[PDB]
Amino acid sequence: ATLPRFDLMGWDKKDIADPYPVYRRYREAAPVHRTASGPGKPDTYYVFTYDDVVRVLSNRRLGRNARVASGDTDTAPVPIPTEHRALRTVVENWLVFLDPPHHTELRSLLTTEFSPSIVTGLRPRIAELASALLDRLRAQRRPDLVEGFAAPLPILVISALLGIPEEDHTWLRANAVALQEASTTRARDGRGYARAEAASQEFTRYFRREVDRRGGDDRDDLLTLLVRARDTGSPLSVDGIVGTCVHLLTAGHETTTNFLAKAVLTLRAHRDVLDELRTTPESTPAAVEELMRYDPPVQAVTRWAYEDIRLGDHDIPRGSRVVALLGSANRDPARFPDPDVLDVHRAAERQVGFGLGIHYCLGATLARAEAEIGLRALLDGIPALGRGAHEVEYADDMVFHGPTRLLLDLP
Ligand code: HEM
Ligand SMILES: O=C(O)c1[nH]c(C(=O)O)c(-c2c[nH]c3ccccc23)c1-c1c[nH]c2ccccc12
Ligand SMILES: O=C(O)c1[nH]c(C(=O)O)c(-c2c[nH]c3ccccc23)c1-c1c[nH]c2ccccc12
Ligand SMILES: O=C(O)c1[nH]c(C(=O)O)c(-c2c[nH]c3ccccc23)c1-c1c[nH]c2ccccc12
Repeated sequence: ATLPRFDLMGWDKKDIADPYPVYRRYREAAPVHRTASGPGKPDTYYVFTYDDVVRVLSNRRLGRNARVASGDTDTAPVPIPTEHRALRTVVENWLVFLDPPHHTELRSLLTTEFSPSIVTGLRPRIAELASALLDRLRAQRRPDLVEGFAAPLPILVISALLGIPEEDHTWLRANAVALQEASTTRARDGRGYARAEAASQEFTRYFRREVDRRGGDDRDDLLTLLVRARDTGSPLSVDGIVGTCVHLLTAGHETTTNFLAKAVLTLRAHRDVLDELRTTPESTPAAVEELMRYDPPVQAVTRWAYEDIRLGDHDIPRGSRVVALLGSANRDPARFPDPDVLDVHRAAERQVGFGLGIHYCLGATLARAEAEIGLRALLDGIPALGRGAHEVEYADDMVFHGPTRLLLDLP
């Protein structure tokens, strides 16, 4: 052989920031690579090719539950230790980790609230939010584009849909970050899990509070929608509602946050595109799409084999974990010529940054709206966005991929 075993763990900051050279070396050797774990831990098959990633997200014998895959009561349905019960409850209640029919019933109840029509009515306001955020960020000397903008924008947006207090955007953010340490490609040397556990509890109480208050002066916000469904007979527990709010809050902003932050990083490394964008704003929609293919906010998603499946050079046994490398698929030259070139005129609707299949990003249209309106705000409100120095720290995360913070030195 030539290449050693591949996994998303313990990577140095250099590779986390620019993982593409790694996906390339592996993609060129084989579309699928398998990595053995050692005990009663199942093998994992990493998919690097576009076509095979498509197959991972599409084939229905791949599911989200490792317990269903192994047919073993002992194995955890989701990747969180039993020790952490509040965390486990919250996570196994996320739509992304559900299988049909439960998954179908929930998405169905939820999708009407994120329609193209509703996103269009939201734009003028997503615009005043960004403007106000940037307005505030000039008041300070070395602004953090993440805490001061990339995070607050999508949190305030989803907070309104949910029907929660705008004033809680900082509290919401910190608990979402604490919970993120439970993500499967994190360090977790010392209390990542304990913190995520406590965060989960904070969200449980916060959201349990919100619903016992859903006999009030009755709005329409996901919360009410959710509570009214249960009250009228829908198969929904308060844990399920709680988990959904947590899922919508986290999945509803951490992704957009990373897109916005990394987009600033990408445009800075591609000044011709950045300057082209500053002068011709009609290119914004095409830029977003290409920025997404170029450096997707979500680098890896997992699935579990419910039955034997053949992919690439491998015969994946039932019970095997399967990882679709979105970032690697978006830079596969077989699908995107000159993949490392940031070209905003290429056809990129093909990119799998929003996923594919039944779990296709639920807020894609909302995400796209926050992305263009978002980076528009940055482009027009910060002339020196592409000048001067910047400092960034990437999170040790290969699922939700991006900066923990990004300070700029334009006064
Ligand atoms: C530009 C930012 C965003 C990106 C890159 C993104 C990306 C993704 C990806 C790749 C998945 C699939 C994961 C898998 O197959 O395991 C996903 C799922 C999901 N996203 Fe997004 N997302 C973004 C914004 C949003 C927003 C603003 C919301 C609004 C609440 C949202 C809600 C969801 C939900 C609910 C799911 C799970 C749906 C299901 O399992 O059927 N996302 N997202
Ligand atoms: O048990 C689960 O529900 C699970 N779900 C996932 C996932 O990523 O969806 C994992 C997992 C996360 N990282 C892994 C590496 C090798 C094998 C499994 C995993 C696991 C997992 C972690 N440790 C395990 C030990 C035995 C069986 C499954 C897992
Ligand atoms: O940690 C993982 O391995 C993972 N895998 C996925 C996936 O969808 O395959 C997620 C995940 C959870 N919500 C998501 C929204 C968009 C994209 C990915 C996710 C996650 C994930 C993100 N944050 C987490 C916190 C706790 C447990 C899992 C995740
Ligand atoms: O200049 C500041 O006030 C500052 N404050 C911090 C901080 O961490 O609070 C930094 C800084 C230094 N190294 C960092 C890495 C990631 C994020 C921020 C930094 C910096 C910083 C050092 N060099 C810079 C260049 C551009 C922007 C900020 C900084």
